[PDB]
Amino acid sequence: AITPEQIAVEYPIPTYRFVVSVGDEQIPFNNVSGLDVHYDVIEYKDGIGNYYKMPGQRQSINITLRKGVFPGDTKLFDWINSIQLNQVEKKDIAISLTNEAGTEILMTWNVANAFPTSFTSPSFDATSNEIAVQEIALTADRVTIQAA
Amino acid sequence: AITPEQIAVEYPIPTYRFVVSVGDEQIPFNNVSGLDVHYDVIEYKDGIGNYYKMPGQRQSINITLRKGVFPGDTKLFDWINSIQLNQVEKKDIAISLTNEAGTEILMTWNVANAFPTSFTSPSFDATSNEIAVQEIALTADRVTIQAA
Amino acid sequence: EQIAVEYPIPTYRFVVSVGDEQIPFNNVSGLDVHYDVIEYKDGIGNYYKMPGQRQSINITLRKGVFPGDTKLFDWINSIQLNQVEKKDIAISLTNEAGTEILMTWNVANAFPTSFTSPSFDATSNEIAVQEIALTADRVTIQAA
Amino acid sequence: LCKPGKGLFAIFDGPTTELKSDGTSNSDYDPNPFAAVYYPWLTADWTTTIDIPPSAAIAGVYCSVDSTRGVWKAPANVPIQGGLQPKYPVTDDLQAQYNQGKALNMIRTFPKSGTLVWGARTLEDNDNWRYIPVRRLFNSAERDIKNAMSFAVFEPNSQPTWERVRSAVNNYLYSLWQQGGLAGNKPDDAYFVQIGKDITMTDDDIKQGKMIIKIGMAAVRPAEFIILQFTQNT
Amino acid sequence: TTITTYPGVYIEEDASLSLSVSSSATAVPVFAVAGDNPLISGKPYIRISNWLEYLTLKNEQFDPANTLDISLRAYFINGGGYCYLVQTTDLEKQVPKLDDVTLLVAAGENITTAVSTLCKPGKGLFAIFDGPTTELKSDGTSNSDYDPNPFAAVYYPWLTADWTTTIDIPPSAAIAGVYCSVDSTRGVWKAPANVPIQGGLQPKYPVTDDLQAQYNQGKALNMIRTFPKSGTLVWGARTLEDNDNWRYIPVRRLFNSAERDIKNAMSFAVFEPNSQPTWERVRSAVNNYLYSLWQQGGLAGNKPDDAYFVQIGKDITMTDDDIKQGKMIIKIGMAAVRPAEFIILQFTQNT
Amino acid sequence: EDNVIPVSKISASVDQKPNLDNSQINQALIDKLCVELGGTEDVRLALAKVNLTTKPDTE
Repeated sequence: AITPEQIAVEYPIPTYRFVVSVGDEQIPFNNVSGLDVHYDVIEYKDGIGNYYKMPGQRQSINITLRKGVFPGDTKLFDWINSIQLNQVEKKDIAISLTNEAGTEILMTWNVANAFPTSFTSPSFDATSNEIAVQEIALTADRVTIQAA
Repeated sequence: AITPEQIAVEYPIPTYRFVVSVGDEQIPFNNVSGLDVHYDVIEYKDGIGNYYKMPGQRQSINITLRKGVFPGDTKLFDWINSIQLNQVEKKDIAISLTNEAGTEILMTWNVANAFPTSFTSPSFDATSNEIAVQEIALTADRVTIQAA
Repeated sequence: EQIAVEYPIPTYRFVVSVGDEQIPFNNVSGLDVHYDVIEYKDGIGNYYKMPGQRQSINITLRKGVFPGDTKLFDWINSIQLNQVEKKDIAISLTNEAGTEILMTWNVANAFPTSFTSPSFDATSNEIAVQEIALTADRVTIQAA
Repeated sequence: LCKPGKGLFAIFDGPTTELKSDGTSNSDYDPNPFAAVYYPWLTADWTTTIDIPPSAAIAGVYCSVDSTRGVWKAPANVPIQGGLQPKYPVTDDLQAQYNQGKALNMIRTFPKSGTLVWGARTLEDNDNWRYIPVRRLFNSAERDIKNAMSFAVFEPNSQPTWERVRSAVNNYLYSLWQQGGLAGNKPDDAYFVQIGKDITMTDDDIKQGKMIIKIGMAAVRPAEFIILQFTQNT
Repeated sequence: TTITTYPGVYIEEDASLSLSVSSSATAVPVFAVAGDNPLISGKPYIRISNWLEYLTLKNEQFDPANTLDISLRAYFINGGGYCYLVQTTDLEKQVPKLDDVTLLVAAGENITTAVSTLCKPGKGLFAIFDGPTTELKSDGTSNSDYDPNPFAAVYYPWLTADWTTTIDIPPSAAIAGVYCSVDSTRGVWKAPANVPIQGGLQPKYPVTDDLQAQYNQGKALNMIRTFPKSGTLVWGARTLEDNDNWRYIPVRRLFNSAERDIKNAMSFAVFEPNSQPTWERVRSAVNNYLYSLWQQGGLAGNKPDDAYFVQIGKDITMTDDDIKQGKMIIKIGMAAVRPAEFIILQFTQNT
Repeated sequence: EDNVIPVSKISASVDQKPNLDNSQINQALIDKLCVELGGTEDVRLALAKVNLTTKPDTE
């Protein structure tokens, strides 16, 4: 006999219900990936057997967002098309795992200062039975995790 | 006619029941891998046919731990997020094959001075039917095996 | 002298309780225990076979539809994400009079996974029947 | 209030002054397996002229330990949050005189760990109910078992009701054992349940509508003393 | 320190010796003790499971000047399991009362009469004697005081160790542990020779090849010898009967173990009808055990039919009179593998 | 049935149990009995079809 509160407290969270916020706006998405933290490793070996291993410089973040094509929607391409030389408007990305109705937040992934680098348009295939899907790749400073 | 004592003494051990100790506390895990010992080979050849082969320097250990995402849990990301330049808390990891109830230990793997280098967050997929899984990669000094 | 013979219990003398209430069902099936088999082979001819991991239980319960009766659909419909109320199921084999329990099947932490509505057939004279399928943790048989 | 069958536990407070060297500072407490005493009182940065009673922080420590490790784990060897410092330092020799009989649990500071709880003993030095975890676990088990079988009221006092109650109690006990609360390699070594005529109830008991069940459990006891023996011969 | 008052960590600067625990089932020895030993006096027998239990029962520190404790230390160092302690005068009356006992060990005592009375065919017991305390005579007459018996073996010489001060460890104590270890590792059908002696126990007297030659026939003494490339080794696996059968310890021990296991296997048939179905079930059980033994490598032959046979039934092993008395008779034959004792190298130059 | 009394009072008792296996106790008791009876192989034969079971004493 297990009650829903026990499941909310102790059971692991699935990965299919989430909300994504880009800047000050919320945009539905189909797939988000690439939220990884990587450190380099610095080594130093001595002549008497000492082997020092320490963390190195933190690496940048590379995430990709996947979303279907909707009528009259060109927001992501407009964002990538506003680049002038090295000037682009950077935005913070927040991905939160929610409950079924989306009225509660379980865990949040915070991404700081993300700007687009690549944009992938759907491939037009006359034999396919899929939804047109666009991809966008972003580079950011750091990613942190906050537990609700 | 084989008694359970004969099975406990002579039969090989399965690989699905184990306990993991990180530092002074125990954390349940879904997958552990990378516990390998590697040595280099140094070769010297003579002009008359002598071919000397001896072990070289011992290599470092790189292991990965897989664990599901639980509500209110940020311990592994907190550990990887405490890195300041080359300073980090190094902990010893022990993996033990246990019996069904966990009241006995059959074989132990000991990992010395492990610190995190990479953290992988779950990939958010709106079509998947899986549990959110996080991954952490550690670098350590040496690994030894101790039998019960 | 006086050879004693005993016959097996008829299969229709059972009582089902879901949670803490007794629900009159029509058919219960799937109460099976399954273990995987782990095999290891040596070059000299050793062939080790041992039980592996126990599998989860799958149970299907079948009963007719009655006016003002939707407890099973209310149970399955209360699912929000991964949150659902898990109940214990107990199926007991009784005596002829139904006043004594002979054998008991214990099912722990069962939650619904699928609900089957009656197949509406205008050319049939049979009774409309609903079905539900549950996934549980473990089944245990206790002799009374 | 703290009497058998009521499922209540009391957290007392130790003396406000320094402990006497002869170990007579615990003589004002009635021996009771449902109570525990903690010493000394606590101070903090925000404290000005009074001292925080140790019981207030000990209740929160109990809550945190029950949430994290479960009620079967000793609520000792755990830090005191908020930077609360013990008022008086307690040495090993001082604790030695107060760890038997009517025992006072000590809040101590350690150079490598900080302020910790260093005691998990009740006020009854007996082979049973010596440790707080065992008594609290048994209280929790009694409460949960009583709650589980409350559905059998106004039902026939016959065999099927007893079978259903036994099924519910067995399910709860198996869940508790699987969580790690009880000891043993198999559930048969961990607990037993008895209910029925000529075992726990008689004809007169049945005629009065009384249902009686008996449950036995096995609990894991903590390790209190660690002895290191050093040699040189290697 | 020993008295624990406060919770925490206690530190002690003294530590008695500790030994690991080994478990075995086909070799449970009985140690004969002197009558003046206070530990054994007052009780018929005592069971010892490990070195720690013996020290706890003794309630004293280790004494190299005593023989029982040094014998037990040698036995446990070499990998022995649980054993029994029985006084020498009570051996004949107490040993048959124990079921799991398979070996008799003379821990520095005289057990000739007990061995003669107990080590008899069908009883499933093996004895380990001790050789002369002095140097072997060159004429080979040092074994003339031993009664010929296929159920006994003698080992020479006695052993010394670093912790030994004034007495010598009887070789039987270490030999029992060697038996246990070899049975656990390779099986009872493997010769308990060409194996090292643990704990750094050194032979008291060196034995050459010529000396061993005079003592490897008839009533044979198995020698503990040291080798430059290997160390201290057991260099003998012969019983006291120089016969085509039971010449080697492995054959006798394997047959005793097989007899015990087969007797245990069919014990379920008591108070059952003395008719054909019971005989069929007994034959099935015996055949299963024998096939398992052959598949383990205990027996010889390329197929099970070459390794063993089983006969049971009317006009084969039982008569009508035997059946009327409720007696079941079964006959089993087995083939054993004998070890290689002499290796001959013939060197030439013609190539 | 006419005299089926409803359940009105519920009482439960929880006590401590040793961490022991019933089969271990049964085997130890049968071994002690065999040793006391003489330990002869005849005794072992006579005890082949004898069942010894123990139950906790709630008293």
